[PDB]
Amino acid sequence: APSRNGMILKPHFHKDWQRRVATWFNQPARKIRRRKARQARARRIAPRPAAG
Amino acid sequence: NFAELKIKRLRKKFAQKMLRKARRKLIYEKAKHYHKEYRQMYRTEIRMARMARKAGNFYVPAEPKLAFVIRIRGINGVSPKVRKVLQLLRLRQIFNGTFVKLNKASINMLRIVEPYIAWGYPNLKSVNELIYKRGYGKINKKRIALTDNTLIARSLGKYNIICMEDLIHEIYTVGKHFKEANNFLWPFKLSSPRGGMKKKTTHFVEGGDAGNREDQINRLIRRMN
Amino acid sequence: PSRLRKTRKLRGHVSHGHGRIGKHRKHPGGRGNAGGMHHHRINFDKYHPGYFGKVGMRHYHLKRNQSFCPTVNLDKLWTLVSEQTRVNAAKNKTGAAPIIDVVRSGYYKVLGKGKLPKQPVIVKAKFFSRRAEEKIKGVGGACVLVA
Amino acid sequence: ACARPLISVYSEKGESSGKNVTLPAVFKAPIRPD
Amino acid sequence: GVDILHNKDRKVWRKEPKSQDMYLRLLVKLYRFLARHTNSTFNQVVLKRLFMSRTKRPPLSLSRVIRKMKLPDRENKTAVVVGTITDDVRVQEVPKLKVCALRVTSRAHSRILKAEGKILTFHQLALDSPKGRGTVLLSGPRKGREVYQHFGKAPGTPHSHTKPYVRSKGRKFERARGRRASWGYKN
Amino acid sequence: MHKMLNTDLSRILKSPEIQRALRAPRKKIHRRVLKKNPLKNLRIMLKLN
Amino acid sequence: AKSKNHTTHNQSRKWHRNGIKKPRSQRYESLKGVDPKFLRNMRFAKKHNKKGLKKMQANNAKAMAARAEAIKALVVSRKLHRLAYIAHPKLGRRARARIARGLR
Amino acid sequence: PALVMSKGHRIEEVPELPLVVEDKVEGYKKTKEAVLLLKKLKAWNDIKK
Amino acid sequence: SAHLQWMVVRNCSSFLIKRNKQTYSTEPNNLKARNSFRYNGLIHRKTVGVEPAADGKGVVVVMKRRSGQRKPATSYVRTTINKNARATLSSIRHMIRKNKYHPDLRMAAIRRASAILRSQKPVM
RNA sequence: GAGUGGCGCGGACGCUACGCCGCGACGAGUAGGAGGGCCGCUGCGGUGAGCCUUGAAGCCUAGGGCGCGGGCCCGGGUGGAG
RNA sequence: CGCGUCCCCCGCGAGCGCACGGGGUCGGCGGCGAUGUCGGCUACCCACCCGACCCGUCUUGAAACACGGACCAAGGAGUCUAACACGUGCGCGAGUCGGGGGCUACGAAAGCCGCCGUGGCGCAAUGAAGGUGAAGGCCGGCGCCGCCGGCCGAGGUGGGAUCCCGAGGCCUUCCAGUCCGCCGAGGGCGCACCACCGGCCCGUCUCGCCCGCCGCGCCGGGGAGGUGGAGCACGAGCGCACGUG
Repeated sequence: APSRNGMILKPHFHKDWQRRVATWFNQPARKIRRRKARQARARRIAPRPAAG
Repeated sequence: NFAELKIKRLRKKFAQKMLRKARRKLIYEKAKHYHKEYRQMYRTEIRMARMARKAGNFYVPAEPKLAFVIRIRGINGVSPKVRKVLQLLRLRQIFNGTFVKLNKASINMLRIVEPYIAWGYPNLKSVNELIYKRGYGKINKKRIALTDNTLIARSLGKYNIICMEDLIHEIYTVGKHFKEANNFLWPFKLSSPRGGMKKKTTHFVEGGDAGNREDQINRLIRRMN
Repeated sequence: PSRLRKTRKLRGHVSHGHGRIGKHRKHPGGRGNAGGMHHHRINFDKYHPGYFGKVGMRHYHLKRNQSFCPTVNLDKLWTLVSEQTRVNAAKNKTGAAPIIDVVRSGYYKVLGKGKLPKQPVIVKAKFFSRRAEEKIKGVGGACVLVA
Repeated sequence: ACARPLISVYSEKGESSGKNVTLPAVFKAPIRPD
Repeated sequence: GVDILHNKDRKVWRKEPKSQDMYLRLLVKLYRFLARHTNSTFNQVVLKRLFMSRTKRPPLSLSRVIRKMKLPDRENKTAVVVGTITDDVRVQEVPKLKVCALRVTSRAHSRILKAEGKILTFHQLALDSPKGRGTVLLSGPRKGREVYQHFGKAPGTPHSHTKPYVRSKGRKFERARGRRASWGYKN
Repeated sequence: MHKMLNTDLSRILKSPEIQRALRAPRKKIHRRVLKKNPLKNLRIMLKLN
Repeated sequence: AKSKNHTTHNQSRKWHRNGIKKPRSQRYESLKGVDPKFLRNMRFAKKHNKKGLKKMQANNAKAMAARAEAIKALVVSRKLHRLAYIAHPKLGRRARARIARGLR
Repeated sequence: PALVMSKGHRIEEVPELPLVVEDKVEGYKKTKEAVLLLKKLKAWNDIKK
Repeated sequence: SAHLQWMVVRNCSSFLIKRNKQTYSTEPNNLKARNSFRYNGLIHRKTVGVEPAADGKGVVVVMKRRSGQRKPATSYVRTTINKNARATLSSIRHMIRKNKYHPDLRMAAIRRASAILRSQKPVM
């Protein structure tokens, strides 16, 4: 119930959203993995440009 | 070489001493002149009354200029119009007293609070003991006790009220600067009446203590002061 | 910080700052934006006038890239080009005007808000306001269009 | 103040080498515990 | 029993800053002293302003200090701002000014010192003028914040030109029933 | 940037620049003073009248 | 389950807490609601005040010129009164200096 | 050193507060060399603490 | 400066010890041993210390020199005074007043020195 | 206020300026609000050259006390590793 | 209560001392003290006088013949996330922010990028939309001209904390006479902010002429006066943290 002058606002939280909450504790582990797989690719192409 | 500083700083010290003595003499002579005035005021009211009786006429004396209003009823269950007037008279507490000058605008403010106040026409001696014993000056919005004249000379001296006696003269003989000298006084924190009240609730005329006690406020000031 | 919060001070009370008479019940006005035309009409009228009803034309596959037209006012026109150009133009005798490509700095339409300092300009904009053009001409300048 | 004094460099035996560094301006930055 | 209302007996102003920053809190010690000891009412106003919130001492633009020191009988005078001095990019010529500010923005410093100007801090202003003589004390606009557009008479209440709190502005975000004669009524 | 450049407000406040432009310190302490009566204390009465 | 219908009982007490504010009677009230045909003309009367600026500014000097010649061609007891004169610092310095010299 | 001592660092014997040592110290490989250096700089009573 | 690094140290120093509604400073050159701007012994350019001797007998008076103040190992110049009470207290009075060296610690230093001399005196 | 003219080597206390001092008035309180806690619990970063098998925590206590109170500190008993 | 001087009516003397004098001192004393005595306020028990109904709760009203509670231990109830608003703290400031990506034990941290600001939010609004999109005056070339140029050029009134000038004046057996400072009649520039009055932008309506031109048109642009706008009128925002709703 609206108190006084405030923003009229509609949260999209009516579905079972807590089953599908993607957290990002992977983030630094992902970045380490992508960087190791990028260095590992760059070493396989010995003379060739690493970027592609 | 200091001999001139030493001598100069002693002359300044001395110039303020002779200046005190001159003020101390003025304050002495002002009070001596006031003693002469109160004699003549008291004696003329007799003199006028007598020559009227000698003729076989009447001398109706002046309706009094100066009342001493004491609050006799407490803070609980008071009408809004009565609340407002009692706090315009600075009677915000039971057995608080203020000097009020009588005119048409004041007497209709004292009938509007009649049940809640006991007022009269205070004596000269009533104005003395109230200003001496109970006299607290409102100095920098603070209730400070009138222990030296220079408390009264620093607030009221611009109205030529430079001592205790000048204040008493300005109240009793309702002067041109009565308003400022009376607002300078804090409302008098009086004690409960010793020997008791007759009856708080009812008016003085019907054997109570509320309303106008013309000569008779001075019996209760001496009781409460 | 849970220790700075109000809940800590309300240990030992009873109602927890929510009323002894009108209990803290769950949803006693309905949930969310419920009753905006009924029991909450005055809030939605006093504070949100226009909330209910249709107005204007639908535009189905609106693409915000088409209507993209970032605007620069004349008052900040000389910030697009280095302060060296503003100095050296006023010094140099030729009457030669430095070119301000409004599109390079990342604006399309030149609007005419402020006083423009009295030296010639060649503003290469995509669009111009009328007043924007008049000022550039008035100072003694050109308005080049571009695409 | 503004001034940056002359900071000495100590040898492995804990005694002052002839070499000096001018105190970097970082060490005269404002101290904010806030 | 005294009939007093204690509702307003506590005055709700600042005795000190809410901040724990020491450099401000040393400038307060300096102006605690100067305010009460000097007879100058300037130092009272500076001390009072060192207490005030970020929002109560808003930023004064270079161009207002240009403008408010262009005023007659104000030449060779120090512009005192208890807030911060921001650079104004839509001003070309900047004269030589004497400025006191808690903060001057790096672009405004450059701009003032290039025009043969001088920048003081409150510590220097004390040593330069203890009683704050030969000063123009200025303030930034306090109704500058967007916050103040939402304040006053509620929108949907006739002759209120008060910005509503709308999620996002468009042609179907609070334009209908309380806004037009067509869609019911207009305030 | 520094909010103040001379943090030493020992040296600031006792500088002649500032020490010139003060009023004198009111270091004399004034405790309350007891009321004495009209008719009771004779020389308290003589101090007023 | 009948209840109380209407009262105005505590209301006069509630109104007087934050005072009953008389409206903030500011000077120069707005010209809203003043008749359009008159408000049109008054706006024109303000628009053309530039016209009679020279006629007005020169006429201010002629009112000052009348005043330039109008300033040019213009040019209780005995003891208490005496003791009040001696008592107060400024006017009674010499009266008190003689009391100090009188006791030599 | 006012603030470094207030942090509790035993630095009484320490020659200068922004203690700066040679670039030879980078080339140290044994802890025997590192421990010996702190005895000479007189930072060791900070480790002993 | 002193006034700045007081505003850092005033509450959060290692030498600071709050308990039993009392505040103390265990700093190696504070004479009244109390958390105070004046008495703090790390923060000023001029500092008077008074400690008992390296032996059992006498008082050491720690003057902090004017010059190397980023230089802790040479900043404090210590002088042992092992004399009779009246002359130990006199030397400290002369050091502080007649060098003008932090002359508002003149009496705290004497009272401390007096209480150290009392301490290293055999019990009855 | 300032410039040219007519012997004995001495003096309490203070000012954690977020401190210290002075003077005045005042003090009901539900729902409720706000503030300050050197009130208390558990963990983390710092810190106290902290404490502790010459006895930690816990517990008991007609013991000695402190604080307006939340609480806390000491004594004595028990206990055995924080 | 010296007198050197002024005319109507006829600038510092030295001591001492007493105190109804800016909140109590005594330069007065006397008892008692080792196995029965002293102190210990609080705490343990007991007695007596006065007061004194049982808490929680809903309630106009509870000791209620209203409900819950036999007793004790331990557990046990405004949380976290998202959004928003306002307040506050900090950084930078017409900007601001890497948060995604990338580069280089604690470290899954921290540091760095700038041709990684893509992008967000702010810097411009207004209209349903096509769209349009935020000061002018004066002096001349042809008492009034479409446009030639010329120069100063972002309002006005009122109240406004602060500052500015300073008629006069604040003392040494005099009187000139500066420099330093300070007070002040009166006079000003006036911050923010408030009210009012103008102006400008957008929509819309009314009246009304006059410009423009690669395509002279059911074209384009301008004016005056009302009116709708969440505008302009020498920026305040952004990020972060905390509080409250």
